Amino acid sequence: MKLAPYILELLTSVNRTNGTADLLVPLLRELAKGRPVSRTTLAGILDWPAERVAAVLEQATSTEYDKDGNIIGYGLTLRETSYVFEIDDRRLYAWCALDTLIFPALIGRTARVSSHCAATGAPVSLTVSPSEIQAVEPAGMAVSLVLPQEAADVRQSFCCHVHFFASVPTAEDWASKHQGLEGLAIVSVHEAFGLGQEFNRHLLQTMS
Ligand SMILES: [Hg+2]
Repeated sequence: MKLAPYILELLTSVNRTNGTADLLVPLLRELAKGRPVSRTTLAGILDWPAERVAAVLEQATSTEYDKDGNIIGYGLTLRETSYVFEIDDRRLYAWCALDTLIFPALIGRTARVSSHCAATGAPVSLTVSPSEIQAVEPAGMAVSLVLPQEAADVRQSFCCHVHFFASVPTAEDWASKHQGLEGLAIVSVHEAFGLGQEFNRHLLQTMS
């Protein structure tokens, strides 16, 4: 239940260059409107030249673009994933279970989150607000964690192993067949949410 290593490594992998955190929050808030985000829109919000925005994103290897070259994915995405993340009347998606717990606080909006247990396929859902989770169904929902790798693409090294599960026992049974996953751990969705809070606290402190 010692979570500092996860926080530290996730911060290091997310914070590739200066301005990343300054860029990320407004980007998330724009994406949350459910439409592709142009680099010029970001430039305007931030008061940066579009050239600088381009510089930041260049380092964010996993960033998803549409056929128009607009941003459609950076943690929160318009491209379908296993993690549905709805704000108001807009269906968005997230790259992993932990993202769904972290983003509402950064966006400042409540999200309806839904997915399926990675071990059993059972539907899972909850409401995530910037301060708390509610309507956790099933109530014993769990999350898998692994240790992020600093220089690797965050999706292939972290996101793809961070799932929701129907319960802790179910997830632990699943985990027994997943050795070599560095720092693989099962926590309750509540502990994962608390992890997200500490992550956010450290991330926001690095903003201008
Ligand atoms: Hg993720």
